[PDB]
Amino acid sequence: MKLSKDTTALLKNFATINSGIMLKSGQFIMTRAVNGTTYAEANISDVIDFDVAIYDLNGFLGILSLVNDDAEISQSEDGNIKIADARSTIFWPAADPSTVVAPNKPIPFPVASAVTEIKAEDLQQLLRVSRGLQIDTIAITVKEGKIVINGFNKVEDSALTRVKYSLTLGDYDGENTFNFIINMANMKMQPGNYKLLLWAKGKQGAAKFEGEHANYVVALEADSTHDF
Amino acid sequence: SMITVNEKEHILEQKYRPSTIDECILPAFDKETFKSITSKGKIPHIILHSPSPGTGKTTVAKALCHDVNADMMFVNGSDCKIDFVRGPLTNFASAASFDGRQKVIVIDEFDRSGLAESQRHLRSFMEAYSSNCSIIITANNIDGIIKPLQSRCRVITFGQPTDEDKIEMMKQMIRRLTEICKHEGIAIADMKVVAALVKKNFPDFRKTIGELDSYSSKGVLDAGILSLVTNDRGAIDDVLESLKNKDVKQLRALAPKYAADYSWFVGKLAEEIYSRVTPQSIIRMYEIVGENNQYHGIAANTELHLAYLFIQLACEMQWK
Amino acid sequence: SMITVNEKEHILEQKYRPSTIDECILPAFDKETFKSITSKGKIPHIILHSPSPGTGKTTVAKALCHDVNADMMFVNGSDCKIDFVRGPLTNFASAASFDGRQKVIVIDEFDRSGLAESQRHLRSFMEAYSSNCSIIITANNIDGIIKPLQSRCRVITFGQPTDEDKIEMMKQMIRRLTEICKHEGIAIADMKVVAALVKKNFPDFRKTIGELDSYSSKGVLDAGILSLVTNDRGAIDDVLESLKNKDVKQLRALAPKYAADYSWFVGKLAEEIYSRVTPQSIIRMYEIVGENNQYHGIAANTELHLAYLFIQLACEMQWK
Amino acid sequence: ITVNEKEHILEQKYRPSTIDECILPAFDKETFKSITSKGKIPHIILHSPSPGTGKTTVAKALCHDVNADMMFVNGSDCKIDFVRGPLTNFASAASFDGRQKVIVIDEFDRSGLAESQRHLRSFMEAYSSNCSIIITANNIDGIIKPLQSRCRVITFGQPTDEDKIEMMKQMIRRLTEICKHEGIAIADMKVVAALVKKNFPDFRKTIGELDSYSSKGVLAIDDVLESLKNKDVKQLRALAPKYAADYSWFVGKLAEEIYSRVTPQSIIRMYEIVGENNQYHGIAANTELHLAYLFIQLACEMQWK
Amino acid sequence: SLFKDDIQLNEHQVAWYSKDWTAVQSAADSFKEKAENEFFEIIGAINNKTKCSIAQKDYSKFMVENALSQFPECMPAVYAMNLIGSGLSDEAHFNYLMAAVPRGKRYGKWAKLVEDSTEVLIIKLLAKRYQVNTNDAINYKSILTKNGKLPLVLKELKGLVTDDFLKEVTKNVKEQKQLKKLALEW
DNA sequence: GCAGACACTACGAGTACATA
DNA sequence: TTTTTATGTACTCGTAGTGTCTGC
Ligand SMILES: Nc1ncnc2c1ncn2[C@@H]1O[C@H](COP(=O)(O)OP(=O)(O)O)[C@@H](O)[C@H]1O
Ligand SMILES: [Mg+2]
Ligand SMILES: [Mg+2]
Ligand SMILES: [Mg+2]
Repeated sequence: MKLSKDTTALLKNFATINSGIMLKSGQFIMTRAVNGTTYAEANISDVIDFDVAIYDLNGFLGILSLVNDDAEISQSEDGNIKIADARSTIFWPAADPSTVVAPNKPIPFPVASAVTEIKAEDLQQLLRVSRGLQIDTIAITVKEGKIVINGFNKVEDSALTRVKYSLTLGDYDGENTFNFIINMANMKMQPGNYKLLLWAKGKQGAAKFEGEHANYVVALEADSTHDF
Repeated sequence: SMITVNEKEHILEQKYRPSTIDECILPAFDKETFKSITSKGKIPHIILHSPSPGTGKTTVAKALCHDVNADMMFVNGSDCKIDFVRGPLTNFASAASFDGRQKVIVIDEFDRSGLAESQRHLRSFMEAYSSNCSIIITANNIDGIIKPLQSRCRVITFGQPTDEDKIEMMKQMIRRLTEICKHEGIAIADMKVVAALVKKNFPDFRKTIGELDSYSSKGVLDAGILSLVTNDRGAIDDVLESLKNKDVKQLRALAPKYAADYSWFVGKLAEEIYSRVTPQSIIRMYEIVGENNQYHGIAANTELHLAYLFIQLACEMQWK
Repeated sequence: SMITVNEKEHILEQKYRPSTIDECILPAFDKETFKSITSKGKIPHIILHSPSPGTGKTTVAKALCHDVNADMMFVNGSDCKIDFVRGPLTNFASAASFDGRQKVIVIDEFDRSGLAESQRHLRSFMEAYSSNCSIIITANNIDGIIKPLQSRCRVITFGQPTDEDKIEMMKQMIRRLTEICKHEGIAIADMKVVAALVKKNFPDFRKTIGELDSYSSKGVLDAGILSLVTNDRGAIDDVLESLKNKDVKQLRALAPKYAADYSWFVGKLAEEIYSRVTPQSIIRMYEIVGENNQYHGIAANTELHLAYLFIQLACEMQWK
Repeated sequence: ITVNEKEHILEQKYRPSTIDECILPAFDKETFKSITSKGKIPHIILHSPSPGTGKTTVAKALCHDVNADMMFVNGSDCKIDFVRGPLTNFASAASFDGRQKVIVIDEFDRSGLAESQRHLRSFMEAYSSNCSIIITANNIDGIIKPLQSRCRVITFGQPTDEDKIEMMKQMIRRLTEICKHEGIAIADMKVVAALVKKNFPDFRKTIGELDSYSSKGVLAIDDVLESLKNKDVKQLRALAPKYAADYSWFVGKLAEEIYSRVTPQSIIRMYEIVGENNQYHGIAANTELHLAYLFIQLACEMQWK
Repeated sequence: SLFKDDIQLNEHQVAWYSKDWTAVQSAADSFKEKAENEFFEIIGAINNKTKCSIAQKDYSKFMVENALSQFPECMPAVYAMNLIGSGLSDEAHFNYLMAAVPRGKRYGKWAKLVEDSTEVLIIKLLAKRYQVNTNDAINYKSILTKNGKLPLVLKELKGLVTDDFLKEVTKNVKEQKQLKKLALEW
């Protein structure tokens, strides 16, 4: 099998979720944070022709950056990984799929509860600002029938009170009150526009980011509030 | 059957580790106190400490989370340094369990000295996240848990059963072993050997199983295997007789014979002289053997140091 | 042969280290208990401890892995500090053995005090990786292995053969030595000298070979070499004579002479004074030597601690 | 006879080059030649205990006579991480010249060395082809058993009445030739044979004695002993931490020099007092303090002028 | 210093408001002030037979043990706690001493040796050079001083005084005075 | 192309612990 | 009127020096 700068790209991303990854034969890759805070899944170009466990995902993505695009990835006769570049050959380990934290099946979202979208451009403006503004916690609520995001700094106001930042996401059509609170630490997804499906049942709830390329599902936090 | 098998493993004291809280062999009040919890449906903070290993702590930690359907994160205590708490443990605890499950962090074997600072950072953490998430701690030695942490936890103390519980718990293990035998294909010719395994290393139910593993070499426990478990390799009659007669040439000769396992022989001696000698000579024989035992292993020539015990005895010991 | 030769080395007690578990000279039940394992085809956690050196522990550790076709990693205990476990040992154990082999980590000579914390981190590790991978530990002194680790392991205890095994095992070594001689080109004129080597330092099969090296100076073992091996001194006359005469300058001088094997010299002393002194001075000489023996090996300067024995004797020992 | 012509101390520049030059008794010289015969060296421990016998010399020799690539290291300096870094960097390394690598450790029967000695158990085995170790000891028991197992333990000294006369003849003939080289003059030939008889087993002393009449070119336990006479504490209490280092040696030099300087019935007590203090050393938590308790015990009961 | 009306701000305000953390650093460092060690309150409790005030505090078995070693009257019970000290409750160790050392009094001064650290140098530099230990290194100094004046030996060896070696001998600028002294009168 | 900015490494200082 | 033993190991903090990724 052969991996493309497009997919080597989508993986450096799943490295910010789990240091390792489980990939089974196919066009589809999933991973989940060890502590279950984040779940990613995607369908890909390059085709995955054998199963394997990768303990180091980000360091092997580092070693595949040193060969040519034409390089042929195969299971090694000796069961590890052989990367054959044209003039060269590299040997990288496999761990057993016990020490890498795989989800079982590709967790399907429920019927959503509310839905909005976000433009690629406006994701940039959030992440990039959070650093400066020290926005470590954000909240999706409604304002004037129009859903806004809100940045806060949780250490400064533990209460999510002085809202340091806000971005209006689109019109809110239905009728419900909600404050969903997401830890900036779980936002691991790559940039671009996402359809946003969030769901809540009492002390239940979750937020799915549906991208063009891969899907992302992020846990809410416990002070999150709503009637649904 | 009623027993759990992990079937993903061969090591047998780990193949049979209990799935639920009912399977665990526990003192009366300790079981009751756990069933109670599994009821309330939410788990408080809990410390489970041995200090004798293999009493079920790390099993019950995993158990409780199962019986409550916890959303659980298991952690090696010694891997649990401070920045671990800060990043992953804190992410986990701040995460909304979205299917409405108790979040529980099991920190196994947390009693290392080095982890003090991590445990300190933890003291304000367990308070901030107490609504969402709770912590179960396992330790061999409590004093390695800073006091402020024992305040915050229900401290349950394993392996100190009452005289009544010991007897009952053992009886429960003999049955539990028997049912393992049925499962593994080991056949029991004499039951006395299953009982003797349980009694021999009691407090610890792990080595109690892995002792059954290694005495099953031949696939049967017969009254022969019983000899090794209880092991008395003994005929001490030759020494006892020479001590009565207060001679040396004979004692001096027997010393190099028992130089082999001194630890065992000293036992079989204290055992059989205790009955055969006078009451105030009993208080002495312990002073005499007890001292000889202490300094063994400092003693250069074991054979000689054994002779010195024989002379010491023949002189002061008295009986008919 | 039937014998293994490493041929990459000259040091001869290491050229002949047994390849398989059958080659090893072991007590009845200990062999049986290992053959049993090599059968099940998977290895449990095992602790192998002497405390007399060169009984076969570190050989049997390597042996078992061979007879099972383990995928093995060998480690110096003292190099085994905590961050070692964390990085390499943990990488290894988490690695899928892809050709379907048992993974086994042999941690040789793990009984240092300093390694306590590493052994503690290990207690939760051996449980997490128990399906894939197991640990074999070698130690001279058990008490240097934290109890929670002895719970997790099958603890097999070397060098305490039964009266029966000793005799058998020795017989096996006399044959094993003979076959080494054939191989090295040493010729045996009198067999009594091969038997005497084995008996002389028994528990320890290493110095037992390296004693064969150094008594082969002349390339034949004749009844002359037999004299040196069985030799000892017996010449305790110089000390006995100086003790009668109750002088010091002489005794004080003899001390550094016997400082070499104290354990032997104390024996030959108790043996030969027992006949040459009065009956109530016999009860004292044991108290005097018995005590001196106990504290040896605590004693800093062995030579001086030997002088202190001589003075003690010359004063209280009274006899003709 | 060998001379190392860049060195300033007698005993260091006249150190015997070969296993021959050394003055030893019978089974000693045989057993050494028998060893160098095989051209590869086993593990070896050498011990006197009567010092100045050639321990440290015979080691550098056995190496020489095997064309061994030899790393000499003092025991006192052989800490745990010394072993880890260099001594391992050494025995792990293959040699261009394809010789045997050998590590001499002089006087390894010191104290803190204890945990190091345990590191070696599994080291001396792990490079057992490349290299081997020669260990020097004044007291054996100060070498943990699992090392004594790995090593061939040869034990020096105690020559026959015959060896005596021949050795004494050798040493005298040897000193002469040194005087020739150094430009020291021999006025009488009974002064030479005095020196050899005087301190006999100790040839190092006897060469050290000679480096002290040599201003012309022709032929320290005092601090403690003085404080013990004076029966004071402030001074004794101060000296304790000084000798806390090698306790085993100090106790020897004490029993040696008090035996002459104290009364006869006080000799029987000093042994009871030091003999006991010696026994329990190594059980004793604070070695420095346990040494103080010896000083006090002595100053009180020891009586003399 | 312009503007000439600035309500002189304290050392700290200047630092913090302007944000140069090295000023903040000299400022904080100002509070360094490090001593503590109430050890003698425990020790004096054991001498003068008073109220414990312990296990709430940090006890040094070694401090106590050693402090008491100053006085010959205590030794029997300091010694006892030596052979037997390891494996006694930090508290047990304190309960013993209290039940052991009978009288009470002590004034301060502990015993230390005289170090001619000229002479300490010469001995460690022989010990290093020849890879021999200290007691022999001694014999060395004597037969050199006695014969050969050892200026030569001091001359050849001075080359390595490596300033790190100096870190082993004494602790201060007296060290930098030696650096020069061995480089001098040979 | 560089210079600037961010992230990850390592060493030094401090601290605490256990065995001798 | 006081005042710090030796040897090994582990965790955390702080900073400074190294890198790579990025922006005229
Ligand atoms: N057997 C010997 N023959 C010749 N010289 C000797 C002998 N033993 C010791 N010496 C003298 O002692 C010096 C070194 O002694 P050394 O081997 O260090 O004794 P030790 O090992 O007992 O400390 C040598 O320079 C040597 O001249
Ligand atoms: Mg456990
Ligand atoms: Mg070994
Ligand atoms: Mg020497």
